[PDB]
Amino acid sequence: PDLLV
Amino acid sequence: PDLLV
Amino acid sequence: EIITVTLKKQNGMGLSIVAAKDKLGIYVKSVVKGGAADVDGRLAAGDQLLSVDGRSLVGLSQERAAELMTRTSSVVTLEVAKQGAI
Amino acid sequence: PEIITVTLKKQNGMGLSIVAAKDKLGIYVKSVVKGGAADVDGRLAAGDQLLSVDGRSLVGLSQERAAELMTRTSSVVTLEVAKQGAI
Repeated sequence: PDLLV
Repeated sequence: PDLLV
Repeated sequence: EIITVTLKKQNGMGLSIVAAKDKLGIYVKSVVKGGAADVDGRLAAGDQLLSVDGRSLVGLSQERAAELMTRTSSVVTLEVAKQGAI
Repeated sequence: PEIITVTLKKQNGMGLSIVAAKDKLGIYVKSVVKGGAADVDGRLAAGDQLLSVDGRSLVGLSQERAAELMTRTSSVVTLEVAKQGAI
């Protein structure tokens, strides 16, 4: 699980 | 390389 | 070890483009994983980008197309020919 | 060929893929997005720990909470970074 910022 | 838009 | 980095945010559709040939055409070389075009799911490698916000992308270089596709607002409208090689 | 009209809202940001890991949680750079603001700046790299955003600590919080704080920001954001935070 990863996010883009 | 790449040309990114 | 501990540095201070200040960043100015930037825009992008998440598309790698190439120009190819009676006139030039702008094609999707690659769709960037996780980018706006990838999350939208409609664009794919091989598609031709016919225009940006009503302005034609035919008969111009990669760099000129990039200049036009980056000088726009947060939301951009593309006309696309699915698998542009006819 | 099939001719369709695709409208996209560009992803506006720093160009950083983040992950939360542990002891308190910590926010780490999983990947630096090619061509993004962090890549053009050249200082950030995968494995670095983002210690804070504009004076607000990024320690002890989830990926989503860090993303809420890092996107809430104005066009220009200031990060405190621990180079290769896996120390």
